[PDB]
Amino acid sequence: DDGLDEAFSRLAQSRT
Amino acid sequence: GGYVAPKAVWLPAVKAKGLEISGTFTHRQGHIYMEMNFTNKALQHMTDFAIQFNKNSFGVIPSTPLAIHTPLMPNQSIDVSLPLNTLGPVMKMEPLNNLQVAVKNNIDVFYFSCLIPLNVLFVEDGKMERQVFLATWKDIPNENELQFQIKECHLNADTVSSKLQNNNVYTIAKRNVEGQDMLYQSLKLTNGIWILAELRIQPGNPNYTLSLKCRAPEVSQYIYQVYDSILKN
Repeated sequence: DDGLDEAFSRLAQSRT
Repeated sequence: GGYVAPKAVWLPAVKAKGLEISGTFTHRQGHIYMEMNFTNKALQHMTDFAIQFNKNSFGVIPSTPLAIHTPLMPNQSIDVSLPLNTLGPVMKMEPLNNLQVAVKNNIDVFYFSCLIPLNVLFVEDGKMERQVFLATWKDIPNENELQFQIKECHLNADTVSSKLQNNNVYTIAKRNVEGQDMLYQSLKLTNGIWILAELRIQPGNPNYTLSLKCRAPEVSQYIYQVYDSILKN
């Protein structure tokens, strides 16, 4: 919808 | 509704010439209340009740005088619902959520303290816009991040999000990464402070990992305490 799901997935990836 | 702790004795009758006060705090639709039970264990009636709060970290103060028309007789117990607001005088307290109180009747004045659970200070308009969340999480210094273990919680992500939303902690995004659920959450206090959270849930671990970012990181431990209470209850 707002397109931001990919940015949240990248944020999550960066912290695992 | 939101989480409400069971009433605890704040003023025991042994310390207050027969007056016992038990209490808790509620917050329904933004209205904060101190919900108390006053019991007269003594042999004389009690009248002329009033209450005062000392200045405190979040400026909590009663909205009205105490609601008590008639004498509280020996062995009688009454329920008292005291509306509060956060427009009062501010002084930093230790612990941060400590509230000093004076209650008087016709016999004496009695001073006591109690702890305000921080969740009753979570406002309804605490859902951060997504773009703003990403920018704020990046912008808040990484040295402000504090992590906590929520131990022996095994609720699934959907249940966690629902319980938290009922307490004005909003889930902004949920991602699954390397087989782990990552919940990105926001909440806002009555004094304008935002707290951002990442909650990590795995198959395997018994404990969830809560990471909190806040520009005033002193509040983070108190947020953890109430996360833990909400999810355990």
